[PDB]
Amino acid sequence: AGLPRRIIKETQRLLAEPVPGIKAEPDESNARYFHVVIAGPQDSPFEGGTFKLELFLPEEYPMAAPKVRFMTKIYHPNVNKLGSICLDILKDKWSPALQIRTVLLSIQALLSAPNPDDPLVPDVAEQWKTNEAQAIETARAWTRLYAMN
Amino acid sequence: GVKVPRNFRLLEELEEGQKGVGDGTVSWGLEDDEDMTLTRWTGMIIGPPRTNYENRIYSLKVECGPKYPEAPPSVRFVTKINMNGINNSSGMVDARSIPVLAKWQNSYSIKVVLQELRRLMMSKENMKLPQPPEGQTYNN
Repeated sequence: AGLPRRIIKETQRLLAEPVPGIKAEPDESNARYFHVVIAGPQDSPFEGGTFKLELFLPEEYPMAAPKVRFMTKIYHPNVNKLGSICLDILKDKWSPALQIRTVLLSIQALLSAPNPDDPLVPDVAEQWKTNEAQAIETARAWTRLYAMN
Repeated sequence: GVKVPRNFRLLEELEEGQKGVGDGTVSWGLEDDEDMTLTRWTGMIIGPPRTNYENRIYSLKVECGPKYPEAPPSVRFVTKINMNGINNSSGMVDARSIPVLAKWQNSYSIKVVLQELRRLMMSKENMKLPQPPEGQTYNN
């Protein structure tokens, strides 16, 4: 009975040792499901905003990648309209050696360094590619509209 | 007994909807492509052959509430239909009258609901019902 040791430990390490700029709460019903809040990274157009992310550890974790998705609307060339995140280590570059902590920091790093060149989304990426100044201003606008409460 | 949370289950359903299933006689997708809550879906059923529904495309609204898939979704036809279990003035599907809804299980999905409604269109008690003119829709 119970969760695998690794999941017990990783569930727990969060609460004893939160990542800088990230908070997590356990779901009230599902022991593999977490409600995360990521602070917009320093010096990004997301700074000052807070972004909800949901995380789920599937049956085959850690052989299988954790699943994550934004639940706050965000203007970013690597996050789609439904919050899905294009990040290599979430698919095909996942490895069991990686930990939840490192996944979350990698998502923070994505917010800190958008990649319009290899974009989810081509609408937003095209804007980020061709009018980056406007795209950054729009990212700030959406932070004001959606990530301040 | 590892439960997949609502939002991740609905993402699986979104992907399956995009890929399509079977012979394509039912289909489903999100009503609003920006709805991060994945709550409101459009369903489509092709009326089955050799029934009075034949050669008609039915549009439906399927709502997956906060407890889906532990709880069944709510379903209503937008396209007008005369069919047992469907309120003939509003299009609302009466869960008690549709076995997949009345006996919902958390293994079911939007696909299963639409396939059930299409199967029920073939029943002796539905296949002969005279239908409204094609194309009409309910209010709201």
